[PDB]
Order: sequence, then C-alpha cells, then structure tokens
Amino acid sequence: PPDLRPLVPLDGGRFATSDLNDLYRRVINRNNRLKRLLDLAAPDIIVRNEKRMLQEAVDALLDNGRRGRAITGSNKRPLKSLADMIKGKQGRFRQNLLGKRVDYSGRSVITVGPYLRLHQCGLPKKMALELFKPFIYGKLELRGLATTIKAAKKMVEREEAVVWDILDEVIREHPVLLNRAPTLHRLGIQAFEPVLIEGKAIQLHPLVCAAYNADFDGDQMAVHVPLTLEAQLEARALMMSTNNILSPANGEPIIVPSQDVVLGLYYMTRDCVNAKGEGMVLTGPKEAERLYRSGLASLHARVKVRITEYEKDANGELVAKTSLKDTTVGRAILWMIVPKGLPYSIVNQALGKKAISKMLNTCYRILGLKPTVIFADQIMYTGFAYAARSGASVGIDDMVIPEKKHEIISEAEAEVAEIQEQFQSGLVTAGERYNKVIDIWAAANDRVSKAMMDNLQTETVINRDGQEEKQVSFNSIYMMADSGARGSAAQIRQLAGMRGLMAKPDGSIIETPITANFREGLNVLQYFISTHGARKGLADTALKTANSGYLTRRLVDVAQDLVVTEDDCGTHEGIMMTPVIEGGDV
Amino acid sequence: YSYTEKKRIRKDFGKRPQVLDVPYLLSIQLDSFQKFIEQDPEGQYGLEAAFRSVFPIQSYSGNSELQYVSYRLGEPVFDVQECQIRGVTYSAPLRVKLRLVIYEREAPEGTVKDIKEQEVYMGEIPLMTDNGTFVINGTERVIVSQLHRSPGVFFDSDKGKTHSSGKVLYNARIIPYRGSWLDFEFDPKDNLFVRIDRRRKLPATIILRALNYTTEQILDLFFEKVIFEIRDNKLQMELVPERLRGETASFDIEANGKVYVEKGRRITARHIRQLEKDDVKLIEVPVEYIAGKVVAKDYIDESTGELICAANMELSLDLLAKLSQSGHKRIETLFTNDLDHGPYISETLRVDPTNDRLSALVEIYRMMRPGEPPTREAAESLFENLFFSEDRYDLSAVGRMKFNRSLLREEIEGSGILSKDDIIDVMKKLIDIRNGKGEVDDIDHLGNRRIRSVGEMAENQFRVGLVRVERAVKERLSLGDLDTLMPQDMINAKPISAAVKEFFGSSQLSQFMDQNNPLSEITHKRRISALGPGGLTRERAGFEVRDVHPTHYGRVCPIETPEGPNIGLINSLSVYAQTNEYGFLETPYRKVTDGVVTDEIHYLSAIEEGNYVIAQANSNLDEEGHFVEDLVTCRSKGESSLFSRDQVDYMDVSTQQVVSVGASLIPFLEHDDANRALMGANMQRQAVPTLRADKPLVGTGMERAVAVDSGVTAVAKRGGVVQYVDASRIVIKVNEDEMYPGEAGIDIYNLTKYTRSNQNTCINQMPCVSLGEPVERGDVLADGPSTDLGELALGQNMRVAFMPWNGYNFEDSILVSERVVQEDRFTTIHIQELACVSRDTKLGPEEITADIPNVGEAALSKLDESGIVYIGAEVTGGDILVGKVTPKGETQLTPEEKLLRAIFGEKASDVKDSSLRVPNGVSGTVIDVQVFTRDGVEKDKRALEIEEMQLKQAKKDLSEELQILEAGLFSRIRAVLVAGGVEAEKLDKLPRDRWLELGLTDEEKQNQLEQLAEQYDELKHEFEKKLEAKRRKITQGDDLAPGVLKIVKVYLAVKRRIQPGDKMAGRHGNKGVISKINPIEDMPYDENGTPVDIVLNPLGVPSRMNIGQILETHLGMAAKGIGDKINAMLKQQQEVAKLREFIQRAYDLGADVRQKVDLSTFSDEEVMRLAENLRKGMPIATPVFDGAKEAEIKELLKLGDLPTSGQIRLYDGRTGEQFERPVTVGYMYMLKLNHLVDDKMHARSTGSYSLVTQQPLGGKAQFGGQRFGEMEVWALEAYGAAYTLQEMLTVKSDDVNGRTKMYKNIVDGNHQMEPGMPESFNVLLKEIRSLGINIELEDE
Amino acid sequence: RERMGHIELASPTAHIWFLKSLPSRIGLLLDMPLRDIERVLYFESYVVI
DNA sequence: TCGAACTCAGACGCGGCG
DNA sequence: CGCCGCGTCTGTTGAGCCGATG
RNA sequence: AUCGGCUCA
Ligand SMILES: [Mg+2]
Repeated sequence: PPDLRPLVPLDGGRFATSDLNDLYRRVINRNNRLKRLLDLAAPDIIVRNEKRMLQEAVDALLDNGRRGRAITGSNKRPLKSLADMIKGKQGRFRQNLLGKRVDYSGRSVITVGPYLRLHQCGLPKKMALELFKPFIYGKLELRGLATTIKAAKKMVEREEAVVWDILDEVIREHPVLLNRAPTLHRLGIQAFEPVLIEGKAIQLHPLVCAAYNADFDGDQMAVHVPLTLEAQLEARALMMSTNNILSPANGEPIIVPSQDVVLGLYYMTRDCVNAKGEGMVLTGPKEAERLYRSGLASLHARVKVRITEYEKDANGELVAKTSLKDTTVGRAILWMIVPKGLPYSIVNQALGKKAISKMLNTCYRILGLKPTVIFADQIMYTGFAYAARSGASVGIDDMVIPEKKHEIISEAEAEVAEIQEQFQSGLVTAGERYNKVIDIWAAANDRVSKAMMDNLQTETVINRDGQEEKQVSFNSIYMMADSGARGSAAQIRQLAGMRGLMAKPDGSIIETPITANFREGLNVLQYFISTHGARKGLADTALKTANSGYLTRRLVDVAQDLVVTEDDCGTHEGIMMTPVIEGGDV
Repeated sequence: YSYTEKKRIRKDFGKRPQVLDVPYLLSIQLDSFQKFIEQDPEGQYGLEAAFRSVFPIQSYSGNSELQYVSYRLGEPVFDVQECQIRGVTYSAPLRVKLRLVIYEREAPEGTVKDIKEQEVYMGEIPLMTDNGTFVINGTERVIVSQLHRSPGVFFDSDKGKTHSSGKVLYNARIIPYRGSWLDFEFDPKDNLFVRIDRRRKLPATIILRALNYTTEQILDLFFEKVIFEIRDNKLQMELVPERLRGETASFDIEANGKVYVEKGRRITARHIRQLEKDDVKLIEVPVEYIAGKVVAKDYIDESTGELICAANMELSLDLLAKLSQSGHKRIETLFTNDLDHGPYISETLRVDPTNDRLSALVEIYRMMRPGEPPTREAAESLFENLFFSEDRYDLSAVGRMKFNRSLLREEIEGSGILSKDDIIDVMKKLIDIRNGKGEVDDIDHLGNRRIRSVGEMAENQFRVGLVRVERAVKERLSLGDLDTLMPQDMINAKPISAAVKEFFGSSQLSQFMDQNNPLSEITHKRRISALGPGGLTRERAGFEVRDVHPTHYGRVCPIETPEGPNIGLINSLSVYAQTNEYGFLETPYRKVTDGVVTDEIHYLSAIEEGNYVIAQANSNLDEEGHFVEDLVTCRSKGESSLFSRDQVDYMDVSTQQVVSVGASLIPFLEHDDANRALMGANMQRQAVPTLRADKPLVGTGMERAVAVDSGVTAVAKRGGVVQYVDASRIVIKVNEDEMYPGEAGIDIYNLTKYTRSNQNTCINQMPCVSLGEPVERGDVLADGPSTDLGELALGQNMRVAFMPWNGYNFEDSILVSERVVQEDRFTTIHIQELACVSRDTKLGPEEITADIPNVGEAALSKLDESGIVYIGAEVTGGDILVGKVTPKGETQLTPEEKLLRAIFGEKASDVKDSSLRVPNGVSGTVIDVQVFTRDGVEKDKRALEIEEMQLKQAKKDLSEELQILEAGLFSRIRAVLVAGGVEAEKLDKLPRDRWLELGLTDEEKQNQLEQLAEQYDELKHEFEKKLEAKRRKITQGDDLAPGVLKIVKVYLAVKRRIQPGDKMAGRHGNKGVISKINPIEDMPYDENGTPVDIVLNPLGVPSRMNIGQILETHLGMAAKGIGDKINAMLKQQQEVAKLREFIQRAYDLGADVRQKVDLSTFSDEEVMRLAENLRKGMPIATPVFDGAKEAEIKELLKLGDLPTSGQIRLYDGRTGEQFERPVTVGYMYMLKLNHLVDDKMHARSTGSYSLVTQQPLGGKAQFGGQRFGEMEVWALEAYGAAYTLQEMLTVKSDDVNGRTKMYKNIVDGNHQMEPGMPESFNVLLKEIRSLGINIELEDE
Repeated sequence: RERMGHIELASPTAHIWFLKSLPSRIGLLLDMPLRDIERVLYFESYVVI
C-alpha cells in the first residue's frame, strides 16, 4: 500500500521518496514496452532482449545485489530493496520490533548526594513536572480548582503554588525506574522512590554505584515511570533497591562500602601510644563520646571501658552480659551502632575493608534483612562524618625515597659491566649474556622495593613514659594503601622506588630498565619507552567490547527458552563432584 | 625586549641554552598551496605541470591542433569579510592563453593556413585565506593531510596462510601511483605464481613467455649452466673449484692424471685448495653423472631438425649417443640444489600449459575479459595498454627512486614505465630472498609512508577534469569547419568546475574547523590522518598499524591521539618536523666534529637516521668542549645504550622535539603517567572562552608563540605611534623610515566585535594599547577571544585545598564555593542563528508582512511596519520573529459576500500563515538582523534602512582615510603655498579656500597655482570615483538559489553560568562534575580569615599516578606569595628604590638559569608599571622536560614567608574546630568544558509520532522519547516482571486505541490497561506477504 | 495502509530466493546443475522439454 | 556507461578433480 | 576417499552536533 | 530519510 512507502514533501517543492517507488517504475515501464513489442510481432532479437531486461528489473526489485551488480541510484549508492527492509541491524526484526521507542521518559547527568537513604533518589522539579502530567490533571479536576482541561493546562504552565502542592502529593509512594546503558546484567535497572529537589541533575545514592558501574565524571542516566497498578506493585516487590543485595552469579553481597567511608572507619579504630587520657576508665560509650567531643581525650588513645553485649545463643531470644573491655575511644564510639546481636570482637581491630565486609555479612546471617539495611546506611553516614573530621591530604613530602638507593644501582651497574667484559672476551655466548643481565636487574629491583617498604610502614618512632617505641605509621600514602581505599603495593613502588623493566611492542623485554620514578622526574627516552606499553593497553581496551557484546548476544539467544516448569522430575542418578586442587595446592 | 615584553616579564627556570627557535607553526598548508598555484617557469610544479601534461591536442586524422601557452588568475570580486557575510565562495577566475593553428592536408606540412590567438575562461579555483583555511559557501573549512604507502616495490612474508602446513610463504608486490598492481607469490610446495589485480592465480613464467621470448633466451638469462664435453669416448666436466662446497661425493673424485678425493667423502675446504693448486678444470667422469641432470640449451638433429631435447628439459643416456652423433661435443646442464638453486622455475615450466606467445596472450585475454573474441589486435592491445602505456600506467618521480634503491642499482631516475629487465630483477631477488639471502621489509617504518597534502590532491582532481575535457576536444576538432572555428567555442568549462567544486566541499577530508580556542585551530590544521580515498578503514586496520614504532622519535607525537574506535589512525605532527622534497618526514640535528658539538644543523630523513649514532639533549655538555662523562647515552639502529666520547656524530637540537604543541603546554609533564597525560592533552582543546580571560600562573614558556601564530590577534603591520584608539577601531601613524613615498602612511584596523563561531560561541576583540604610545612592528594591538596581552590564557586559576569533605566529593566530584559564582568568573556567551526563506509556490509568491490572519494583537507589539523584530527586544520561547503568509487556493463566490467583504473589507485570497517562531526552550536578546534580496524584487523599507546605514559608515571610513591622507597632503598643500612672499596676518585671516587668488609673480608661480588647481582636480576625481565604486558594490543586488525571493536572518544571544551537574577539568587529566554550591560560611578558612574556593579529593592521586598536580599546586602557592608582598609594598605607598631592589631580588633565584634580567636599565615609570602588572601574582615558566626542581621551588616558598613543607592549618566552617592534621593549599589552573547541563536534560510525556510505523520520534531537537533497546528487555525478563514490559511494548509505544484509552483512564482516576497488537507487527506481515509468501495467522 | 494492488506480467519470471539462495530449491528439485538454469534464464541457450 | 576497486579475516559448506 | 578451490555471512550499546543530496 | 565526519561514558 502507499502509506507503507510514503512520499514526503520538502521545504521547496522537492519530494523525498523511498527507493521502492523507483524500483516499481522501472518494472512498470519495462512491462508496458514489452507488451507493445509483443503485439506487433517484432523480429526475434528485440523480444529476446526485452524479456531479459524485464527479468532483470523484477529480480532487482526482490533483492538488489544478488544476481549481478547492484543497480545504483543517483549517488553511486545501491538501492534499498524489499529483502533489506527486514535484514541487518536496521531492519524490522531488530531495529523496530524488539526494541521500541518509549514515551513517559527522560535522561540527564548524574551526581552524588549522601543525605539519602538507599531506597531514594532525586528528581529535578521540572523533569518531574513534565513526566507526571496527567496525574496532576486528574488531581486538580478532582479537587475542583479547575472545571475543564484547558483550565488545568494554563494553571500548570503558569506554575501557581497549588501546582507544587498537588505535585508533591502525586509522586508520594510512586517508584520510578532508573537505567544506565549499557545494561550488561539484571542489576542494570532498579526501582527507586523520588525526592524532589531543584537543579538539573539526578542525584543518586553512593552505595549503589558499584552495581551500576557508575562514576561521577560525566555519565548519563535515564528515567522511566510505571503507569498501571500491577506494574507499580512489581516495581515495589521485585526490583526495588533494598530487595536484591546478593548477586545472582554467586552469593557475594553487592553493597561493599567503597572508597572514602572505609578510610573514616579505618582512621577511627586505630591506636597511638601516647595520645592523652591514657589509661583512665569510663562507664560506657556515651562518656567516651562526651570526652572526645569536649576535647579532653584524643580520638584514639587506649582506655578500658564497661560494655554490655547481647548473645542470643538461647532458643531464639536474647541474653545480656556485661564486662570491662580493653579498647580505645574510637571503637567505643563505634559500638553505638552495632545492632544488639553481634559480639564485641567485631570492632576490636583496625577495620580494613575486608573487616567491614565481614561485619555486614555477619549481620545478614544472624539478624535477617531489615537490620542489615539500617546498619549499612549508618555505616555510610558515620564513615563520611569521621573521615572529613581528620583532614587527610597528600603532599610532596609523603613520597619517601629510600636512603639506600645509590648503592644498589651502582652495584648492579658494576655487575653488568663485568658481564659485558666477559662477553667481549668471548667466554660466554650471545643469549647467555642477555639472560644473566635481565636476572641481575630484576634482583636489584626487588631489593630496592623491599628497602622502600621497610622504610614506610613502621618508622614512626615515638616515646611515652620512658625511652622509645616503634609503631605502625601515619603517612597519608600508607593509610590510603593499607586500609584498602585506593592503590596497592605495586603502585606505591611506581611512585617511590624503581619503576621496573619495560617491554617493547613485539613482546620482548628491553635490556636497560627505567631507573627513575615519579617523584624525581624521568628522562626523555625513558618516557618515550613507557609510551609503548601505554598505547598497547589503550588499543586493547577499545577493541574487546565488540566481540564481547557479540558473544553475550549469541548466548542469550541460545539459552532463551528454558524456564523452570515442574516440581520434581523423578529422575535417577546424576553426576559426581570431587575437588580439583590438583596440580598444586587448593 | 620588545614593547609587549616590558609590560610583564615571565620568569624562566630553564637551564639548557637554545640553538634553534620554533618555526612558523603552520607552514605545511601555506607552502603546499603556495607551490600549487605559482607560475613555475621550467620545473613543473602546480598548474603548469597539469597543462603541459596534455601538451597540444591534434585530430583523429591529424589535420590541425591547438597549443597551450600560458595562464593567469584574475582578482576576486569580493574580499574575505564580505565573502563570509554574503554567503558565497571565495575564488579566482582562471584565464588561459591559447593558439589554434591549421595545417593543410594537401601539403605534407602546409602549416601556413590559419593562426588564431586568444584567451579562454575555464573554471574558477578557491584560494587560501591568509591563515590556512578555505571559505566555501561562507563556512570556514580546513582540509587535512594524508599519510599513505609509498609507491614502489615491496617484499614480505606471510606466516603460512595455510597454517596447517606451518611453513612461511614469501611474496613480492609492485604498486604504482596510477595503474594496476602486480603480485608474485609462492605456494606450499615451491611453485612461483603471479596475479594481476587480485585476479585468479596463474602459474608463473606465463608472463615470461608473454614477452614473446621462449625457453632458450630468457631461461639462459636465468640460470648460468654447467659445462661438459663428450670427448668421443666419455664425459668430461669442467669444475670451477668453488662449486663443490658443502657437498658430498658419490664416487672417488680424481683428475685426468691423479686421484684427489675419495668416495663417500664431503668436499671440505682443503679439497678445493688442492684442486685450485693443481690448476685443473677438465675432469673425466662416469656418464652416470648425466643420469639425473637436465639439458640447458636446445639441441636438435641438425639434419632433420628434430628437437633432441628442448631447453631446460630432462635427458637420458641414449640421448648421450644422440648428442654425440648429431655433432654435439659439449653438454650444458643445471647446477641444481634446492638449498642453493632449487628448480622453482623448472617446476613452474613443467606445470605451464603453453608453448608460444599466442597461447599465453589468448589465455590472459579471455581471462580478464571473458567471452569477447580474442582477435590478434585484441590480445596485443590488452597486454600492451595494461602495463606499458604512459597513458594508463605511470609510476612517479618518487616511485622510480624507491624502486631503483630497493634493487641496489645506482642511477636514481629514469623512465616512469615498466619494462623487461625490471620484472626479471624482481623475480631474481624474490628467489634470492627465498634461498636465505637478504630479508623482508616492514610496513610501519616512517621511511615507507608518505604525506600528501592540499597541493597534490587538488592537482590530481583538476587533472581528471582536464582529461575529461580533452575527450570532447578531440571529438569536436575532427569534423566541422576550421577556418571560422574560434577555439573558445569548442571547450566546455563545466567538468573542471564540477570536479574542483566537488572536491573542495564534498570529499572525505574537507571538514569544519573547530573554533573553540586558538588550540583548536592550530591543532586541526597540523593533523595527519590515515583514512580517506586510498587508505585504510576503521575496521580493516589490525593491531600492527595502531602501535608506536621506534622511528616516531621526532616526527610524530606519541601521546596525542583520540580514544574512540580510531586510536592510532590519526596523530599530530611534532614541533620541528619539516617535509622532504619527495614527501618523507625530516628532523633537525647538530653536527659533532672531533668531540666538539658544532653549531651547524643538518636535517635527516627516516632512513639515514639509522646509520649514525645520536646523542641526547640531557647529556651534560661540558661548557663548549666535549661531553662530561665517559659512557654517553645514545641510540642507534633503533636501540639505546652507552657509547664513548668520540664515536658520537649528532646531538639533537632541543629538549622538546619529541612532543606536539598540544602537549608541550602542560607543566611538569615529566612527572605524570602516559595515558593520564593523553587525557589532559586531549581535553585541553575543549575549553570555552569566558568573559574576562586570565593568564596562567604556571606555564611552559610556549604560550606566546601559539597565541601569535594562530592569527586571531591583530598584530602591528609597520612601526609607528598610536593616533586614535576606540572600542572598535584603531588608527596608527607610521614612522618616517617605514613610509614609502606614495601615500600619507596611516594604517587602520577594524576590530571584529561579537560574532558567531561555528560551534556557537562568541568571537570578539579588545584594544590593548592606550592613546599616544609607541608601537614597534610585530607587537599585538588587540587581544583575541581567549588571549591576555599576547599570552594564551585558556581558563582561570583558583585556590584549591584538597581533603575529603562529608562525601560531597565522593568519586571525582568537585565542590565549588559560592563566590566563584558571584564574581562571574565562569559565565560565557552563546549566540545562535535562525533563518526564514520565502519562495514562489505554484499558486504564487509568499510575502513578509505584519498583517497575519488569526493572531491576537498581543503578539504583534514587537514587530515594526515591515514585519521584523526590533533590535534589542528580548524574546522567550514561543514568540514571533518574522511575519509570513502563504497564499492558497482561490474558490469563487457569490455577489452578496462580495458586498459584505467589501464593507468589512478584509481579503481576496484567504491565506495560510507560516511565520518563524522561537523553538521552545530558547530565550535571549536579538542583536543583529540581516536581509538578502534578489535583483528585481522591490526593496522593503528596512533593508533600505540597513543598507543606507552601512553606506554611512563606509563613507565615513573612506573620507576619514582619504582625509587623513590629505591631512598630510594638505599640510603639504598649505606649506607649498607659503612660497612667493608672506601675508602673515591675512594668511589665516581669510578662509583657506581663498589661497589660489592672491598676488602672482610670473617667473615661476603660474606653475604653482596651476599645479594647485591640477592636483586638487585629480584628488577630487579619485574621491568621487572611489565612493561611486563602493556604493555600487554595496547597493548591488544578490544571487540566490532558484525559486527564492528574499531571506531574512535573525541572531540571539544568551548568557550561561555555573550550576550543579556541569563539568570541569584541570590540565593533567582530572575530570569532574560539580556537586554542590556551598555558602561562604561553610568553606574551610585558614588561620587568617580567607576561605577556600574548591575542595578536591586526595584519593585520586595514588591510584592514577598523575603527580603533576601536587607540584603545580605548590608552585601556585609560591607564585602568589610574591604578588601579595608587592601588593603590600604598593598600597602602603613605600618608594621606588625598594620596589626595584625586591623585584630584582626575585629574578635571580635559580641554580643556573639562563634568563638574566637586569633592571638597573629600566626607567622609573617603566618599573612602576611593571610592578603594577605583577600585583596579582608573579607568573612563572617551566619548559617541558627541563623543568624546575624541589630545591628551587622551596627557595621560592621561603622567600615569601610561607611554610616550606607546603601545607598549612585549616579550621572548619560550621563548628569552628580545627582539622586534626595539616592540609595542602595552593593555586590550580582549571577550565570550563562545553558539556553543559542545559544541553542534556530532557523529558517527555506525549508528543509527535512517526508516519510509516507509528511510534515516537527521537532526539531533543524534535521532542522525542528515549529508547528501550533489547538489552533492557533481557534485563526486564530476568527479574520476572511481565506486566511491565507488556506495558512498554503496546500501550506506551504502538497500540493506538490502547494509548488513547490509557490516557483517558489516567486522567479519569482509574489505573488500568487495554492492550492490542503492536501495529508495526502487521506492517511486517504486509512486507513479507508482498514478496509472494503467504504469511497469515490462524484463528481460534 | 491496508489495500494492495497487482501488476500482471506479460511473461513469467523467476523468483530469486527460490533460485539463487543456497541449495537452489529448483536445481535440487529438477536435479540439474545450477549453471544450466542460469544460462537458460539469462537467455543464452535452449533446452529440450 | 573508462572506472573503480583493494591488500578485513576467519569460518563453513559445496562443486570439481582426481 | 581426499585435496583443493570458491562465494555467503557474521563483527557493543544508549545519546549530541553540522554540513551534503533528493 | 539516507550518507559522510567530529565527540561523550
Ligand atoms: Mg565514567
């Protein structure tokens, strides 16, 4: 029919039409002219050629570039047959029938807000005033402020305060769906509950950025609303944010506290050897709070307090026991949020992020779900608050070069010179010299790194009530690398010791290694050699995603159908499981 | 020190003396085009090659011909600015000189019949503006260089395509500039193969027979044989001693009269030694030695003529009798061994079905053109015009050089066409590389890739146009009259114009020029792409091309490239790189002579760099002598090591020719990682020019060159002293020495106020000099969009103090204060363009008028009589800009309504309206309205007003020019009159006009009065004719596309400022997205009252290792302390001597810096204005790899009384307590970026719908809904939700009845759903059942 | 959007999909090779019924 | 109907020929 | 049975912008 | 509506 192949007008009397009209005109003309030549009984060769040209016109209409060469349009581009309005990434089955466009939606730029609770998100005023329009019309007409629809249109556009009151009424208890593309796995879209703010950006909780894989440096996010009454209950009971906190790939929790809260939890619960209020006794966590806040005691200075802890070892009900424990002041501040079912030895340690994750998991095992949600949120709040209150900056005095670094490199160079001398006298072969040189450089690397880390970790020497003691350090780089916020040992080694040997594009290992680091600055061709590996990494990261996405598609398309249908199949024996520690250890 | 240097001197910390200074940043376009159009006399470059390559054309019969002579370019009708306002191309006409001579057919050379001589107009060619950009239909446009594989020969080896074999396969290739390729190849069992243009594989040697030369001659050329004699009894073989080598003996080798070598005995070196000491070559051998051999030369029965054995064929022992009896006393054979001389040619022969030339040509001919009969002419023509015609195959000037060099000939140049010897040599060296001699080439070498730029591309396109014309010239010349045929008639200028105007504006490489910065220009013009016509594609290119090669050192930047799909395909040219004469890249170096680094500089290519040994810039030169330390670091043959003090040959020039210009502007580049520096150098090009620009406190010395050479600031043309300065023009008066004696010597600069940049930002210029102060040639007189006193200043520098703060800077987020928004130091201007056109419909013409049917009087206050908005009225989305009505059908009527419509009196042709309106969501303040009209349409009132205004300004400018000209000239014409006596009291008493009438003396002064009158007359004639010319050019009607009557064009201008969600970033690659705007109180305040302005996050340094920003912060805080100290000295009004002493103390601080500024020379007012300019903070410089060190930066910090460590005590804003630990504080320099929020947020509830498939449109421009791709559908199936995607598949997208009834229910208070069928499904049903397939769905 | 039309061809033609798709579904039925069917339908030879 | 197109590449199944 | 050669068919997902042509 | 080009995560 026509409307399946329109002929759209232009600005200036021009017409843009699909290629189908062109492909049809050619066949119509060939048909008419061949009928003419057939009536008059023209000599044979005219009939032969005319019939063959009719053949070509038809079987170019069916699908263009198959039999011979494709019949191009004006622009040296092939035409669009019927059989390629169904194929490809642009056809019907994939572009227009499995994924629609959708209205009642919007998109914008994300940014953080830490005053939320993890079943909430922010909406700018005007996005929410554009999405929820008909609900507003209904409420106005029901209240009797507007008689007809046009009155409601104008009252909404002029933005009179009653509109803001009604809008605040409507969105209550009405979850929306937030999405971020690409959506690799089922935790990619979740159902939040709005809070209206002013601005232009969709605020979002911190803890649920690990599931989306979102960073706040320019990402974008899309918002949909559910209309009907069943879909609203589905967005509440199946895909809310507080209902799925175990990943379906493997039951490991998915709300690990990320990168800044952990440093606060790690700076509260640690011990100095001298601070103040050394060795006086308290009566509970509350007097510890009063003492730390009034400025009579330091946030971490070892003390002994009295605490009351609850175990529910009985038949499902709690029993209380009290005692004098030997702890700092920071841990006695934490004990105010652990929820009445946990032993006190959860807190007596310096809380790197493994300890925090165990803390949450143990709460989940014993007390169920709701206490875990409340407790996780309180951890986020207190971590932020007591991490800002310390002040923790990084300055060029923190990158500490080991003192014994001239000797190591000088010795290594002497050794390589001797091996070169022995080679030039012919005693040793070609490859043997190469191998011995790389081995000696690797050994020098290792002992430089070990000297560095023996200088960073435990070198604060401080004295109290006597002569001298050594304790673990308070060097900002070391706290950011030990607790687990950011970094690791290898990358501190990049910043302070030698930065290793570098490889050339072929894959070989170049002979003379880098020797300077990022505090001393490095030379010209040392930089020009780092560039090799840097570009190889960058070029690989950009050309995985193609066949990764392709593989995911093929898998989803094979495993599509299967669903769990019956209760018990009644079959007999299956397979057998044994450990696979084989080769080496476990 | 120039006159813009005594204003504000920037301190250098560099320590290496400089030998070569950076060249003109963008020479490559200018030189390429400039040698495209120049008139070369003899050495064809440019257009003259293109003509002289189609050197005269004769007829099919040869009865006449026309001969090309010369050419010239007219002058353009319009200068650039008019050509950009108007909306037309900027071009020049091409006028060619031609002669047609007619030579008679009766006489053999009766040339004296006719000689017609004239000029011919054909085509128009665009020109290059002064900077390097074309204008094409009014939008400035830039075309990018290309980097492709050099034409020539090429060897390599695939790693066993049939990899099951596991054996490498070699091959060779010939590729010319214009023609058809040629490939030679092996097969998994060693049989040579050829192929032409990737056709079917053919067994080789078929070319060898196709040269019409058979086994004998050519395959004697190929092998050189082994000599035998049949001495009437037996066989003797001649043994050259150096033949039996690495071999084994089958019987006891001996001589005619001695025994030499035993049986079963390999021929060691001593055996050859003995044989050559014995001087014996002829040796009797058993005839079994011939059992196994092969013949070499064809031997026949000399009586009958029967071939005993064709050349290069097998033999036997009865054939020994045959050869001896026929009269052959000698036998030539083959010295064959697969390890040395394998029978690859031999097997190739005994697989070829062929014997003579005719069979080979026939087979090829029906191969390439199957079907058509192979007549003798057809076969010969196909094989000649394929490889051996100068018309259809040409290598190059460069291809021949590369060819002859790769085969180790001697003579560089020769013929441009293939021949026999070349193919023979390619085959021989390919077999040679097979046997173990030599080795393959590689592709990424910058000695096999060539750059091709504007001049060459345009030359090729215009040659294509020329040959197309030559066709029709040959056609028409042969037939018609000759004696009355003027040449101008028989050309057509259409094809040249079509080809050229298609390439300059439709090709793969003509692009817009990103006008965000000065960086964006002079990085978009120095760019080297690898795509386009004749190159790769984003999917073909593998992993070998995208990688860094050891030959990029000093020719192409290694840390500058995009991040998307095309990583290594486009990359920017380095700082000092030239281009050779052929096209390969070149780099400077300094010559070393006997340990002394001399001063003369040599440029080196990409292949000669490998022979020598090169030092490095960081090698500590020992004060004019040789190098200090023994084992100087060097590099050669593409590897680095330690060498002596005498072996070195060259030392590279400057410490920074390895990097580009985009990435030599970031300080402390040497400290931070590679890919973080990539992100920094790649988002420094996206800043936005703010209101008032501010210099950077820490730069890398190369600000000034980029700001000047980018051609965006108005530079002085000739020296002088400023005459008149205004906000929109400056008039300068030249010195006497620089004035050539024609004119009066005034220059006039018209600055360009607010204007659109084709990324929708604001371009404007500000005068930079006061009134009455001198100006020397080369200075700057007007800062550009984003400069500051001639220094590139690209963003603003703020006090940052970074530490974690209540999680409002969790991941990369920022936290700006709220007096960064009060001071307006990040707002920007954005202007926008809207247009309205009126055409001629079939019914009739449109109109532009204020009487629009069916509009309330309210919206028509803001239109004048002519129906166009006022200037200055501020509009908001939805209003009217231009009032237009479109006539439509006229139906006929009855007399009664005629009476009525004549009383009420309103209309003849009830008429639609289609006026222009502001698309919703836009606002602003109109600032400029332009009106274009044809030549023949009556000019409405407002266009008349506008043109009259513009004439008024033009006449003011012209009279001012000619009037200050004649102010000098009238000082002259007042001085000259004074001669002839004095009338001192009456001289100025009477009006100056009455100076031609007073007392006259005969002997000379009649000539004086006569010349008064005369020069007045010519002056007035020049004035009037000049003004008439200008008025004619202004009032001139315009030209429009067919069917258009007149078009108006309206601008708008908004003002955007900071709010949450909006992006920022530093120079080192630390992005971020503002998170909160925080009152003044809450900002942490140091011990003295002053708060902070940004609060970054310290958890972002250790994990990405961009340690640049910490040191940059410390220098910031060091460089502001001195500014504060000068401010204190200067408000308190101290004295001059103290300022002199302190400032001189600040410029002598480094270890061994090269800059030494002595200001005991400066005069007192100059010192005072310098101290005025530094009171905001002393600027500092730090070249890229020769930076400042921690000792020097700490000496600075200790000069201004600041803590040496770098970090201070910060209190808190809300509670008044002290932060537990010290905190860093300093001055970062950070940038806007134009990923604003106001261009991203979008929201839809109901709107348009498509036409063919009935589901909502897409994109913000046309108010569409988002997309729910199949990945989200899988996500929503995994959960188990089934109602939700039924909702998203039918009643929000396609089901028509469903959506209307859903809206009804929602507004009615009932939340339910009645679904149907997505009607694009039944669209699919009809598309399938249209093919002849009966898709149709059963019923219940 | 719903009504259709038709052209009546003067002489029969051959559907591509049932000829040039892989194994031809015509050459498999008649059993004669593909090349013969093209060379008949390209108007190059005759064939005996 | 002359005018390009080029060195994607990896895998699979079929039509000829031994 | 076993090479050996030939024409189809695949290659991430959402968005933003501006020329070109009909 | 198609095509080419630049850019974001
Ligand atoms: Mg991101």
